[PDB]
Amino acid sequence: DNDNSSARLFERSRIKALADEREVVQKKTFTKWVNSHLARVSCRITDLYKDLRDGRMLIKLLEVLSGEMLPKPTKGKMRIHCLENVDKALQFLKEQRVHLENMGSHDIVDGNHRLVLGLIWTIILRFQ
Amino acid sequence: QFVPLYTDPQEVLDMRNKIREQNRQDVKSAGPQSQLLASVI
Amino acid sequence: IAALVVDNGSGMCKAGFAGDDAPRAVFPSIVGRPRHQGVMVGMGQKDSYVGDEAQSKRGILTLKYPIEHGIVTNWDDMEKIWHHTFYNELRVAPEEHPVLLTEAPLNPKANREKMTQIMFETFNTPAMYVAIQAVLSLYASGRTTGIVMDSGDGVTHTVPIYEGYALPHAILRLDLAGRDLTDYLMKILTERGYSFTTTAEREIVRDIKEKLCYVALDFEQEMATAASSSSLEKSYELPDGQVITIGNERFRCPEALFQPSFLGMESCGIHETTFNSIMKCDVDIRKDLYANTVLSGGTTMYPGIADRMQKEITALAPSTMKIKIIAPPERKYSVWIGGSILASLSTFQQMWISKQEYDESGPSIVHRKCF
Amino acid sequence: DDDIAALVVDNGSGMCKAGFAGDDAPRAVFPSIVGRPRHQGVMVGMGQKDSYVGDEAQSKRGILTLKYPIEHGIVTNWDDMEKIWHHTFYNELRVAPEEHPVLLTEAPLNPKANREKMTQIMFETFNTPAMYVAIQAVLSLYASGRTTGIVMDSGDGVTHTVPIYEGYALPHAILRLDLAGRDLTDYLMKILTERGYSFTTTAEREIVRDIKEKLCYVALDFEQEMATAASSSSLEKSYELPDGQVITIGNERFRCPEALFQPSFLGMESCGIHETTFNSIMKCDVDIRKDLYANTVLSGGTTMYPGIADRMQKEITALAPSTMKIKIIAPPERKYSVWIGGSILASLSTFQQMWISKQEYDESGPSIVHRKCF
Ligand SMILES: Nc1ncnc2c1ncn2[C@@H]1O[C@H](COP(=O)(O)OP(=O)(O)O)[C@@H](O)[C@H]1O
Ligand SMILES: Nc1ncnc2c1ncn2[C@@H]1O[C@H](COP(=O)(O)OP(=O)(O)O)[C@@H](O)[C@H]1O
Repeated sequence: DNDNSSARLFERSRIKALADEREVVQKKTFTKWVNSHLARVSCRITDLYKDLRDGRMLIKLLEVLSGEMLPKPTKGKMRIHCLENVDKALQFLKEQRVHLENMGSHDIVDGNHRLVLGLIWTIILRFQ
Repeated sequence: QFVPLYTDPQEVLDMRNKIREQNRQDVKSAGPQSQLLASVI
Repeated sequence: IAALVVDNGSGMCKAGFAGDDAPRAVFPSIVGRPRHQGVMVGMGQKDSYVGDEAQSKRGILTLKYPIEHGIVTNWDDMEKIWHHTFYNELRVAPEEHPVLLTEAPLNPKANREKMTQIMFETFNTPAMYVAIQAVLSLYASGRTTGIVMDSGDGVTHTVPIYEGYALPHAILRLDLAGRDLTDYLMKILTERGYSFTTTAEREIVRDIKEKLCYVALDFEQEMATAASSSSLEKSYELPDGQVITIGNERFRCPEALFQPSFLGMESCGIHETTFNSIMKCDVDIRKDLYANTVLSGGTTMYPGIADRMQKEITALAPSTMKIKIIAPPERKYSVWIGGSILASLSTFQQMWISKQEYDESGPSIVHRKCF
Repeated sequence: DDDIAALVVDNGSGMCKAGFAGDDAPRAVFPSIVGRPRHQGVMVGMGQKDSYVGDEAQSKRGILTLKYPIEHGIVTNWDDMEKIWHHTFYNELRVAPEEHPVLLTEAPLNPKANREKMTQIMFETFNTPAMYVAIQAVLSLYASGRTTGIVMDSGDGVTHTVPIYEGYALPHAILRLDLAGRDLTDYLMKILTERGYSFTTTAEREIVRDIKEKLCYVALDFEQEMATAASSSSLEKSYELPDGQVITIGNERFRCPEALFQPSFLGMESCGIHETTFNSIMKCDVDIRKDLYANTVLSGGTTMYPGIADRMQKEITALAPSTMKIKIIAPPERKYSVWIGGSILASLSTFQQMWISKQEYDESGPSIVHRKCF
């Protein structure tokens, strides 16, 4: 088990760190990029994972970037209404030839870090 | 024909020693960033 | 800019940047699709689940493997793994970086040509290269001469390397995978009274095999001790909360590696395959080959495999010969590490397949550019 | 030795069959159920009967709850199995168990404790001089009379495919599927709800089984038959309940057995029986496959649906390469075939060497069964 212990230590040290500084850098960079465009409608985000759960912030970001006007989000605070808002945002992204896989409403709502970061990166890279 | 004619195995050994030294030190360093994201900062 | 190293064996995918010690992303190579009808209006719409996100919701998916025995059976799925690797995990632009890919020794040429065509046409990579895994294992090990046996989920292969040269004579490719061991483990767990049929239950059986297995030094005393007493018994908790006891089978599933007669195959064991690959080489180089045996791959992570391999090779080898078995504690990722080293050499930058060279030569450039 | 004939007992999940060696047909065939009363008992002087087993458990099923001792080929309750064996030996055949040896059949892939407990029960209580345990699908090939072939046995508990070439069986190509007529009866009971008929008790399950055995068939083309059933009413048939009520099964007749070929109707992820047979064929070596293509043998009571052979042949032909010739061998006596094979195995002069003696059991405990048999 000593060999397995050394291997497990390698897993929980090296790969953890080599990911972890990368997403904590990219989170700040993406937050700055989104907040710069979102200043025109006078809306700020202070944490990337919490603010994208409602789906209205992503709708406003696509509102600023796209140039035309998206459908209304549902005026409700339930989980299913958040799923509606995120699904509407993903539908609008799908209509503009943007390729997304392993992307769903429940993934954004539940707060998966790497999938939210991948969605933001795809919007940055392909839409602008 | 695959390997270049003039090369050093000691170069490969020194290179893997340089990588393993950084593994031992465990210095934190982020990955490369795109130039498009370099523009926004 | 630093290149990308993408190790793609069957079952798991590893990805990272060049010049780094460890890969950034490690995730299984599974693509699942929902089989049950959805009745709740307003949920998320997902046609396919890729990678680790697929393995969380195993209860409503039919798991499938795009790579079988080192061969990509489904290319549309392989595109999904590659795209999820590039955009969701690494979140890097594919056209900004060159990429490095790994494969088994003996494969059809159509696999190499299709990887080159997909890697150039779809992702618009500026450069790419295809490297053999087992040679990269020796770069990770740190010796210019030795024989390496890479056994992973999908494939097992032995190659000897002398002075950085890969001898095509003694390359042996055995189709004794860890997935075959998982299927044998299911078949022998049927005897105790436990039945696993679905692919999610196959993943549970794989977790059982990884957590609770070992290789005995001698099989007969282990069987006699298992029959005599109940000291060699362990318990495992299923995801539904049911406790199962394995007992005898813990040293029976990996023993199929050394004796393939349990699985019904005709090929010899891994020790005999390594010995035969050693015998195929020249007489005067057998010294370094016997003294520098290297183990690699996730299949060789069972406890006690190194001592058993040393004993089995020593029995076959001449008595005057020194036998040494090298097993690094981090050998499972060693292949990727070798690739990173090969990606960071100054003289390797001359070896990249440029985009315009591919435009001139077609997909057949890969055969003349890389080994 | 000459006049003494070993008893042959076929023991499936649904029904139990028993007879003497050297006979073409079993003497006693009866369902394997054990029923117990549930209501009040108010008439004094009628006598006390704690348990009902066998055919006369079926006759008084109105006031009984019915339990199956064998589920999916596994003996869950052993006391009821002892009841069934005692009723077989004494009431049905009227033979002393000490006089003759006993031959038993079982599924290929079963837990070890089932075999050990079978050996322990047949030596310790019934006191038999010898006993042997064999596989049902192997005995089906004995009944067929050919050296080579692939046997697909489908009973009430389990379906299994074994290939045999030149008297040699391949253990790695043996396939087991937990999809039998038991689940088909449950599926028919589920799909009869949408026409307004409700069967819930264990007594009504026998009525549903009778409806399945009388008014079911396998369509050669599923979609065309569904279109025909939607277009016209010529496919409808009428059945009479024991209380005189009349029901019309209609569309369901070809939908209940269709779950054999498409298990997704039951929520199962497994493949169909045709795909299971094809996969069992391709798990063997290259050379024998042609012979395994030419001698596919059907067996068991589940394969008694009309039109099963044509659909199976069509599906296998679609899966197999076109240059091979595919035929399906289904004798009219395929419900009893296993038992016939047992008798053929029990009367051989060579097989007298292979009996498990009582002295060997006394020396080796119940673990002797794995070393012998198969
Ligand atoms: N800790 C462990 N102990 C024993 N076996 C393991 C362990 N981890 C993984 N394996 C086996 O190794 C296989 C993974 O091999 P891997 O090195 O990922 O192959 P590749 O990288 O070529 O895809 C798994 O299928 C599993 O059966
Ligand atoms: N004539 C028939 N037509 C269609 N199906 C039948 C017929 N007779 C029996 N069956 C099915 O077969 C089952 C009985 O199978 P059986 O031969 O008793 O299996 P085993 O003997 O292996 O237990 C019944 O439950 C029923 O579903």
